[PDB]
Amino acid sequence: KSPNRLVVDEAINDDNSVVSLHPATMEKLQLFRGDTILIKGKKRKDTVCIALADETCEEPKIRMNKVVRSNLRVRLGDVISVHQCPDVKYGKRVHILPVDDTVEGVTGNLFDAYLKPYFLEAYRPVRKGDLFLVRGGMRSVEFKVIETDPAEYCVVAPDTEIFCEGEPVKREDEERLDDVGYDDVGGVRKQMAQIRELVELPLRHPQLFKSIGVKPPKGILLYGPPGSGKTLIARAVANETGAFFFCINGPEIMSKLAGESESNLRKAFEEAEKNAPSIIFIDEIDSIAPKREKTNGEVERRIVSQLLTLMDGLKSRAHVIVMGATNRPNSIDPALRRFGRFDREIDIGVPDEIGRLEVLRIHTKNMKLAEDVDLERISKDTHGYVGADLAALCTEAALQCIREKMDVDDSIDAEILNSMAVTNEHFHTALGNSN
Amino acid sequence: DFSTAILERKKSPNRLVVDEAINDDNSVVSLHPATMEKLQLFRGDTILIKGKKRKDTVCIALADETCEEPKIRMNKVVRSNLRVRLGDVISVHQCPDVKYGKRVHILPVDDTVEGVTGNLFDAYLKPYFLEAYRPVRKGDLFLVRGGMRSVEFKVIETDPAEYCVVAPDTEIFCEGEPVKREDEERLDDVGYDDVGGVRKQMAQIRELVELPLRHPQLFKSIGVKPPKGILLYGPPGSGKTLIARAVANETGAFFFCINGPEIMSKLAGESESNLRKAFEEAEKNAPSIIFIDEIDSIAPKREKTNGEVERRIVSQLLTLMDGLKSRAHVIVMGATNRPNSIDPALRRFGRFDREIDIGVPDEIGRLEVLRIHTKNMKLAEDVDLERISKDTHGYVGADLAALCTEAALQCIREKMDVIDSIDAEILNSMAVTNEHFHTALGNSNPRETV
Amino acid sequence: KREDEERLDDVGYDDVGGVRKQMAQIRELVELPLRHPQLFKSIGVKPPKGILLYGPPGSGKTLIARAVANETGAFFFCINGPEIMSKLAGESESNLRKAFEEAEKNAPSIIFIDEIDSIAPKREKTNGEVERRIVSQLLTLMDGLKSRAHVIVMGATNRPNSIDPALRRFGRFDREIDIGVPDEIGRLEVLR
Amino acid sequence: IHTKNMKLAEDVDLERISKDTHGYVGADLAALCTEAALQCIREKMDVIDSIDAEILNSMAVTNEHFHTALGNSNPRETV
Ligand SMILES: Nc1ncnc2c1ncn2[C@@H]1O[C@H](COP(=O)(O)OP(=O)(O)O)[C@@H](O)[C@H]1O
Ligand SMILES: Nc1ncnc2c1ncn2[C@@H]1O[C@H](COP(=O)(O)OP(=O)(O)O)[C@@H](O)[C@H]1O
Ligand SMILES: Nc1ncnc2c1ncn2[C@@H]1O[C@H](COP(=O)(O)OP(=O)(O)O)[C@@H](O)[C@H]1O
Repeated sequence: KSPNRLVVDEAINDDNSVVSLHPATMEKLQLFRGDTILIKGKKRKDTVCIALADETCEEPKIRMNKVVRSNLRVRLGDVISVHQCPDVKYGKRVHILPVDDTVEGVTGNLFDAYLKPYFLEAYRPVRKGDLFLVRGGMRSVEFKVIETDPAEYCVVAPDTEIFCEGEPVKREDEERLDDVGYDDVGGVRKQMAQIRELVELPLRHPQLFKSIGVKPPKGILLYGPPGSGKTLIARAVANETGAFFFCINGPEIMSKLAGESESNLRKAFEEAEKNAPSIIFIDEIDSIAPKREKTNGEVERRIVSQLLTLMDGLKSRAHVIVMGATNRPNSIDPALRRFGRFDREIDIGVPDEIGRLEVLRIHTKNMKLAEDVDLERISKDTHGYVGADLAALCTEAALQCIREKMDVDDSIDAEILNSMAVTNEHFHTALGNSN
Repeated sequence: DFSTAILERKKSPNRLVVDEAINDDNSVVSLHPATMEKLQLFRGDTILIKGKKRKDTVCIALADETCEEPKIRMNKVVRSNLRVRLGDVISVHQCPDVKYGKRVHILPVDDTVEGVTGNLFDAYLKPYFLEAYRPVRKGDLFLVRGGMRSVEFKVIETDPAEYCVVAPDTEIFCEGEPVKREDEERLDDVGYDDVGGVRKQMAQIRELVELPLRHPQLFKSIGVKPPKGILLYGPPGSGKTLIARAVANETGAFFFCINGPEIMSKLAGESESNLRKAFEEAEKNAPSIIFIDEIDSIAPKREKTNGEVERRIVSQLLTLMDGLKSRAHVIVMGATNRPNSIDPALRRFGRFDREIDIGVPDEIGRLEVLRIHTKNMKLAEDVDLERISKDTHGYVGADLAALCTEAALQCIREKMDVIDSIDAEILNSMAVTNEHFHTALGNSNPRETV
Repeated sequence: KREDEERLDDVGYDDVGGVRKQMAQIRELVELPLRHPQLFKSIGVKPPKGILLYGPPGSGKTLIARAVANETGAFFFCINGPEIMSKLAGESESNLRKAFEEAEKNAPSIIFIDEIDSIAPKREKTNGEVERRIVSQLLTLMDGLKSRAHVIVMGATNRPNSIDPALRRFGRFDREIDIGVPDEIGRLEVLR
Repeated sequence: IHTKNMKLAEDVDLERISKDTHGYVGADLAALCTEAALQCIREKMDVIDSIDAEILNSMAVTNEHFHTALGNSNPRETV
């Protein structure tokens, strides 16, 4: 099968049209830099991308963003086959329409706001049926390639007509491109790699441990202050693995009646086993299962014990990974840290200057920023900030930009939103109104 | 415009509606002779059909005067191999490059071969392809019947590549560990072809459910609110649960099953919490079908309610039905063998508006049911399913289904002595005789007045 | 002292008289699922689960059940109508579940529900709220039981017409055996 | 009342329907209109996908659609 069969790895550069390969691999497959290649994925889907040389890319691997991955019906770690296509001719005309659930509330023409600066002197390969994401104007719009001339695939050149007449397309059997991924979690590089190593094998290759006599981890405890991205990391891991995501919420369980909280707790574990490979995320795990001395309620002790037995009763053959999250690790019941329950513990602290800059880049993706904007300087100033603190600073600087730039019905055009830039003055005003 | 001309010309005689097959063959699709004349296709010709999720298959096209001009008759296997359902639109295309197979690699699906032993080729694939010249496409899944069960197989590879016709000179490779099921439902799942003796009742249910469940966005433009609740009536074992599962599978609707005793077995308050959560899940995963089995266990008449918390559950069901909107895309199906014991408040407009009576099957209807539960069975020439239907007067669907399973066991005991454990090639060879059906009739436990 | 061998005085088919035809019927239904349980894994045929034994008190319904279990080597769990109904509210259903759970764990098994009319009587004869909760618990336990579990449930009652009709449904108590009063020949067998 | 937003054919006789629908209440008659409306949607419109306003406003419910709705309906006064 080798060498055309390669392993799917993360992209350094987020471009919907570019895939990165090792220069020795491209030499073996006789592909030059800038050449358009045809990649074949799962569910009989395929796409066309620009192949680029990368020394940091592993020889048997391929670097590609979430858009390329979704268009190939693959996930990180899966295998695709790269093929060369000489039929790649420039586009005469392409029919592109948006996805209705990504244009809710959006007004004006989407060509001048999104598609025009997207394809401009980029010479993007385009294949019929593909879906791509364009960022700008405080949001991101998903677009489907309805038709291409010449048929099946073409390169969108400056002489290519981009036809956009028609009602937005409805979503079909393919997940949102705006869904949480590893590219949306910043400042936790080491912690993310640790979690990924523990979960990727049991969730991506569950049948593998049927042959091996090794039982993998079940429970993971995420530690860290509120808004440090514990919920985010869990959703990111579940989306990136294709694992079924069930979310248990500490207060949600504890708000229910006596007996109803237990019934909900067992039904949550039951559903995860049924839809496995799964990830059970217990948010605010200290609401349920706190220390024996701290809580004195009779039915409360019954819930802590219910959680422990549900963890014990869970088998490695069930293919369910339970993720607990708390900002109070020392308030949590020590019986949960037992072997067979929450064996491993990951501490997601406060992000450093570098980590904060990463987080700031994430929540400015769909935002037009001025040259006067220094995200490096903001990260230098925002010392005690967590992921949510930095995310809130961006949203505040965004709505400060909306008020300051726009005056005078309430539905604002996409072309106008995409043009307004957030300044250093908007970020300074947001910093002053934040603690 | 260019792309506008493409989309508006999607009214070509090459675009047809998916209808049911009269003859159950995984390789044959039926079309109207005037449609094949328009599409320049001859009887016996192999055609390429393209469906949904960029999936396609190759079938033998056959002329049928009973087939509608804008429709196409295809079985559940062909339907699934195209990622389509009855009522959907596919496009038929000319297939002139179908060369005979050099070699095909075929493997079964694990969940269909649980407990099965011996060579699957001599038992299933060999009589399946024999002088049939079956078109075969890579990635396809098909069903083979015999030996008291049905095995699902996957087409792993074809030579020549992608598609070929399995001829007598084609090598069939079927060795290795069974494949694991991935993103595809079981071909043995209950469908309209598994429900017999209720032709008129099935057509009625289908008309009421197919539009709201297959085209839910259609009633957003139209100001017409469709039915929500349907009451199925009929004696125990008349296929009420079956019809519900068949309708849900055939529509792709999410199937949530509420069971009368299951709800009533729970504590006070737990039964209503479960009842709410059932309706909530259906709305979340809609288009959905809520099936309330033994609806008379929950919601009986106010006279028959001899409990305080019991009347609280009847009222909970009524408000859940009232609280359900057309915009939710959920159809509630209730089933009872005691229509007169059910609370009359359920029959109100906005709750259970329509009622379908699934009675006892007649001679014709019983023969249909007998054909269904002998699908995976080898029958002798001495067997006369027409004569069994003539005798089994007053038998419901379950009574006839039990008669087949008993005649099947009577055949296992009578023909097989000491094996231990049976393998597929021996199970596929043993035939159920008229003597086995006579013995099953002698030990059976099965009325209609004006 | 006894070691790894059952009592030779244990009840067997040779201890049940006057029910020749009924015994042969029960034996045909139970022997294949209980003696060859792995056989129905290859065959796509699902065998019977529930059997209702009918007959006056002291006609050997409990005896037939113990005889069948001993002769097959099946694990015998005995549920007693009054024993379940003597327990508190909630304790009766917990016991009822645990009985079905133990039988599945130690399968091939035979659950024998004696005086099945004490539990699960007709909906008219149920003059209690928690009583109707037990009838419903039994029906769902029968429905929740799979063929793959290798458990056969045997119910016994002297009042077949007082029993809830929902038990006779396909998937619960599919087959019914009437063990009447023995005739001259049958009585001589019992006397021997 | 329940044909207000519906295009009706000249072949439609609401006077004759009222003559036949003896023992029908308000809801029974309202359901007969909605059923005749759906019977018209299925019979007139083939494959669209989703219908637009100018085409919906043009399709007329016929006496045949009301006859078909009457045939599948589920509807007494003594001294
Ligand atoms: N590392 C991070 N990178 C990006 N966004 C972050 C990060 N940490 C927190 N956020 C954002 O802050 C918000 C609140 O954090 P959340 O997901 O609830 O985690 P936690 O459980 O630690 O509070 C979310 O919208 C999340 O996207
Ligand atoms: N109309 C029928 N056609 C074919 N098989 C039937 C039919 N009715 C019943 N059966 C068979 O007998 C069984 C009877 O169970 P069920 O569908 O629950 O009946 P009901 O819900 O009417 O009590 C079904 O599972 C099916 O295998
Ligand atoms: N058919 C029979 N043959 C022999 N002894 C019998 C028979 N029926 C009853 N007996 C004896 O009388 C007793 C009656 O009890 P039992 O088996 O519980 O009857 P049932 O369950 O029908 O009420 C048995 O323990 C057994 O010793």
